[PDB]
Amino acid sequence: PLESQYQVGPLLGSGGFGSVYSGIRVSDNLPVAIKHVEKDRISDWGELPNGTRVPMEVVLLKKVSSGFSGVIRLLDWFERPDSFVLILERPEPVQDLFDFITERGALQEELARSFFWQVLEAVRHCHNCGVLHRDIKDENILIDLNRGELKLIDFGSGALLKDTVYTDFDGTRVYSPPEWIRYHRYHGRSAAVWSLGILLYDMVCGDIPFEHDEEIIRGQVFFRQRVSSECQHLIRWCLALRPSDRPTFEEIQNHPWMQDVLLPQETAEIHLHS
Ligand SMILES: N[C@H]1CC[C@H](Nc2cncc(-c3cccc(/C=C/C(=O)O)c3)n2)CC1
Repeated sequence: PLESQYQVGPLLGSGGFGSVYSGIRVSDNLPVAIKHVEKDRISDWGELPNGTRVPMEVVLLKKVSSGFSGVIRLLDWFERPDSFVLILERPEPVQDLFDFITERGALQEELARSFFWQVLEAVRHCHNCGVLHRDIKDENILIDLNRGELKLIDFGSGALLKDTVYTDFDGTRVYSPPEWIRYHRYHGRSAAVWSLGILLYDMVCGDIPFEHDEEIIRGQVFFRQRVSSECQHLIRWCLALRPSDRPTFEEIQNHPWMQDVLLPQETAEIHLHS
């Protein structure tokens, strides 16, 4: 019934993907996020295992649903005449990573390492469940501030993971790889790695490396902030122009810059004041 189940709070954020509100489950006072998505704006429609038409985003969220805290959990969903309403997990207190970096600037490498590791674990969880996120970026990462735990959100641009070529894309252009800009052709995992390179640069420098198509295509990385040689190496590897020159996930997590990660709780205690 929705109205009798949730008390709607203030708008957390909005866009083409939808409008996300703070909410509370009236049942047990659980903090939730209530995301509204217009039907007219859904491009990718999905198949439920029982044969009901839902947005692909619902398909993908159910597929990644788990006790694993690295990916946002879908709690319920509703269909309305003109929209879908998604009830999502909400950590409290929380801060979106984009806002975190906007406030604090370039992150210390120990913190970036902890954050980047957790994103890698979350993205590996998605792929292992057959889900390609397609919009990995700071804005789509929430920080559980008490626990030091990160959560991937916004599966509205995602697709089922396949090993064949993707010829469609509606994620964030400044995180999209050169093969998409030039050819309108990418493969899931190597494009994901590219976006991860953009993200890591963003963490350690406080902003993204490329603004224009010409820059993405050239792939020349300039460091505006002091960044260790190992981190620079990892970033430049992720941002290899040829998709096949990019590291696998295993290679990223075995990289020397990635050793001795802090646990999330240690991360909270040292860097999040907790
Ligand atoms: N692309 C979106 C735009 C709204 C942004 N705003 C915020 C800010 N603070 C918290 C949240 C939030 C809290 C709980 C769940 C979610 C999930 C959103 C989603 O899956 O789309 C999002 N969302 C998040 C990224």
